[PDB]
Amino acid sequence: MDVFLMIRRHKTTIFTDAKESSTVFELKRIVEGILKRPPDEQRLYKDDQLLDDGKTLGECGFTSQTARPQAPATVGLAFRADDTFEALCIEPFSSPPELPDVM
Amino acid sequence: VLRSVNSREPSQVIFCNRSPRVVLPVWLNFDGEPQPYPTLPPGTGRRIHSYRGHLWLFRDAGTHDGLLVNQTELFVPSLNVDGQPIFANITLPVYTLKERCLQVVRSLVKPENYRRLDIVRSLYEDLEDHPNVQKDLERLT
Amino acid sequence: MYVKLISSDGHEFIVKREHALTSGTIKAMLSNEVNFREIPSHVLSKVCMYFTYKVRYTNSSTEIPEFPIAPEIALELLMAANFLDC
Ligand SMILES: CC(C)(C)CC(=O)N1C[C@H](O)C[C@H]1C(=O)NCc1ccc(-c2cncs2)cc1
Repeated sequence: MDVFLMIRRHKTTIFTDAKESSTVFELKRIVEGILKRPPDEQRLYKDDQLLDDGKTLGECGFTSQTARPQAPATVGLAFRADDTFEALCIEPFSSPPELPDVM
Repeated sequence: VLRSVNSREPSQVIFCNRSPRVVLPVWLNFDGEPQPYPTLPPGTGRRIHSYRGHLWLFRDAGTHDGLLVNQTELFVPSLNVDGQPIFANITLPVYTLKERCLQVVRSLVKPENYRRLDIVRSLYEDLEDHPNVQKDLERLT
Repeated sequence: MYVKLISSDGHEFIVKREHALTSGTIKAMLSNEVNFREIPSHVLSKVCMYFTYKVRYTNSSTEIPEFPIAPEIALELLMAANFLDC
């Protein structure tokens, strides 16, 4: 079963999919292919929680009926610059304006 | 051109609304005029008597947004094999993002106020060009 | 194989090339990053979500769910979808 994701760090957002049975580490390989940083220099998060490499996306709560194509789940991403990992930071999207008087 | 064939051969059909919309079934009668029938709420179904060669299409009762039936525009009841009805499976199409946007805008703004929206003229025209059954009958023809 | 769509406010959205080629406008802007000076991120993220949605449910027997659009973003999204022809 496919799960649909936004892997997010700072102002970077990756839209991809993975299998419910796939591992956190395997997700990091996907990130490696895209952002050119190896898994050891990556941390993945669900909200505030640090994810473990060996756990499946299913165990970590990304299921096919919550991580949907039209409304995918967010996975936090943080990089290690050299010695220590940065703190998890996700820039929010811009805000929509006031609804026009007619709406 | 698009009319039901007056076959007089009964065909039982299950209208199954697997959409989130209130569905209006439309029978194209023998002179090509669209005849509306009672509506189906979301997720409901009805066993109905129709006829072989009859033409049906299905819309959103409120907005007339187009729907699919067994993956296509038109449903034509076929021969019943071994006392089993024909399944007519009514679903949402994959609307373009543009048309979907237009549906939501139409649903929030009264037609009298489209001109007050701050958008290029051509979108104002696209909003006023509502989904219409006669239009699609000409398109299908 | 991926492409980068950048919103007016700097957000960088990374999607599969074939998902982005949905849009004829983007196909043209590529023939591999694209900067959208009129599309804020709260709209472009929705555009990307639609790509995923279209690719998943185009020619599919599994029942199709409604693609959701908040009233707050509908106008802006309409403008973008019109420009992108998707
Ligand atoms: C020329 C007539 C309309 C008498 C021929 C006819 O009997 N028709 C035309 C179509 O084939 C359907 C059929 C008919 O009207 N059947 C009765 C019927 C009643 C209600 C309904 C529906 C009930 N709920 C949604 S549709 C469907 C069929």
